[PDB]
Amino acid sequence: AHCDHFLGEAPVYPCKEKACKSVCKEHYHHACKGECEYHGREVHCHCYGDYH
Repeated sequence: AHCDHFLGEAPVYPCKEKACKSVCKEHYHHACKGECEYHGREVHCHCYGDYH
Protein backbone atom coordinates (compact mmCIF):
# COMPACT_ATOMS: atom_id res chain seq x y z
CA ALA A 1 0.00 0.00 0.00
CA HIS A 2 2.00 2.93 -1.29
CA CYS A 3 0.58 6.27 -2.34
CA ASP A 4 3.56 6.61 -4.66
CA HIS A 5 1.62 5.22 -7.60
CA PHE A 6 -0.69 7.03 -9.96
CA LEU A 7 -4.01 5.32 -10.29
CA GLY A 8 -5.42 7.72 -12.75
CA GLU A 9 -6.84 11.15 -13.14
CA ALA A 10 -9.88 12.92 -11.88
CA PRO A 11 -11.69 15.72 -13.74
CA VAL A 12 -11.55 18.54 -11.21
CA TYR A 13 -11.74 22.14 -12.27
CA PRO A 14 -10.88 24.33 -10.58
CA CYS A 15 -8.53 21.87 -9.06
CA LYS A 16 -7.92 22.33 -5.39
CA GLU A 17 -5.40 20.04 -3.76
CA LYS A 18 -7.85 18.92 -1.06
CA ALA A 19 -10.79 18.63 -3.45
CA CYS A 20 -8.63 16.61 -5.83
CA LYS A 21 -7.69 14.23 -2.99
CA SER A 22 -11.38 13.91 -2.26
CA VAL A 23 -12.59 13.41 -5.88
CA CYS A 24 -9.83 10.88 -6.41
CA LYS A 25 -11.40 8.67 -3.73
CA GLU A 26 -14.70 8.99 -5.58
CA HIS A 27 -13.34 7.71 -8.85
CA TYR A 28 -10.69 5.45 -7.42
CA HIS A 29 -11.74 4.02 -4.08
CA HIS A 30 -8.25 2.87 -3.24
CA ALA A 31 -6.86 6.33 -3.84
CA CYS A 32 -5.31 8.01 -0.89
CA LYS A 33 -3.81 11.22 -2.21
CA GLY A 34 -4.77 13.53 -5.03
CA GLU A 35 -2.81 16.48 -6.28
CA CYS A 36 -3.32 19.08 -8.94
CA GLU A 37 -0.56 19.50 -11.51
CA TYR A 38 -0.38 21.31 -14.79
CA HIS A 39 0.13 19.13 -17.77
CA GLY A 40 0.35 21.01 -20.91
CA ARG A 41 -1.86 23.94 -20.11
CA GLU A 42 -4.68 22.54 -18.00
CA VAL A 43 -4.45 21.40 -14.45
CA HIS A 44 -4.97 17.71 -13.95
CA CYS A 45 -6.00 16.05 -10.75
CA HIS A 46 -3.64 13.16 -10.31
CA CYS A 47 -4.85 10.37 -8.15
CA TYR A 48 -2.29 8.62 -6.03
CA GLY A 49 -2.89 5.34 -4.41
CA ASP A 50 -1.81 1.81 -4.32
CA TYR A 51 -2.44 0.03 -7.52
CA HIS A 52 -3.71 -3.42 -6.89
